[PDB]
Amino acid sequence: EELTLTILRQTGGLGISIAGGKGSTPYKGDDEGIFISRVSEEGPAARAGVRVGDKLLEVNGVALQGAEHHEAVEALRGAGTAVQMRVWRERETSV
Repeated sequence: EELTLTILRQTGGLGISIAGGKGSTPYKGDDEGIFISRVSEEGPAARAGVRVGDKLLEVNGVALQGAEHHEAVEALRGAGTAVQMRVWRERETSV
């Protein structure tokens, strides 16, 4: 379930969108944290192995637990030309 991925920034950005964070509308009901809600199909994050629904645990070694949305966005924008992402990925979802 845990993966470390490295995304090479391009002109368009990192090729992801994020949702969630403390005080924001959650990405899913049972978790208020930061999630990758969109991955550009032909983009840098997709190439690095990022997938939709990944929970974003760290950016360049900094933990996002308890983080607000705005601070997570800033971390990604300020992460440089290569961005290390640590994620939690569900193999399957129980319903």
